[PDB]
Amino acid sequence: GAAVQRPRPRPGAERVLVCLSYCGGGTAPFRQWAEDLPEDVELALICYPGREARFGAPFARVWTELRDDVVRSVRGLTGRPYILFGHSMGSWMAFETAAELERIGAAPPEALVVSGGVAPHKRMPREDTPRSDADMDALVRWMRDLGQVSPAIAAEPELLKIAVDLLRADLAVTESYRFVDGTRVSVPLRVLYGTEDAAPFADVERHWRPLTAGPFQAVELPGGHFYTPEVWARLTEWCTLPVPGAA
Ligand SMILES: [Cl-]
Repeated sequence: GAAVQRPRPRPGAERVLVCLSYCGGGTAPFRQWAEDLPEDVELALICYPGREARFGAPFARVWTELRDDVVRSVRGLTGRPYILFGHSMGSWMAFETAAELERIGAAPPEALVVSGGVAPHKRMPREDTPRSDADMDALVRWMRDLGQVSPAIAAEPELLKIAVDLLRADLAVTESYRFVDGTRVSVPLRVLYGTEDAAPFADVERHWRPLTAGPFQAVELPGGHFYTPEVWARLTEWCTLPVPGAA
């Protein structure tokens, strides 16, 4: 598998927190989490192909291709206890990565933490997520309104064109995903979702619940798709907290 990024390696750690990014996203929004983590947890950031250190690799073109790239990277980590976290599309990717690790016989995560995403079988107004081949302005508007591009980047076409090409690649991958009815994990599952995001929290909580046979907890957090700056900065506290009922 491709190399996992570890901004603060911890050979002493007992467990690994593996983080998966959103559509058009890299490892950047998670790197600050390396400052806050208990020493028994190592931060491992998955970089999807085509961005950041992997800027020179071809984009994945379909969902299972991206999933299997993630699985090949995560599988070597699974000899130690690990937690799978993902945000927005990365929440669906974390769920499918957990399900595939289970299917292939790898050890399961200690917990799966899904953030900022509706349940995958309940895939949202069509106009509120633009198509991979929609007009560029529609893609930039969506990024801006979700907080995924800064004002400084949107102010400069030359930088924006890049961010947009990356988003188009990931939107095409996400459009090819279809949830398979009956897919379920057995691990503890924590759902994080923000009061001011697109879906009502009550629906996010209700529809993720059947996707695990294990312990379940849902936490309504302040703010929108990235919560509030203070909550985002502290989000690993929700990744390392045991799910009530887990071992
Ligand atoms: Cl996304």
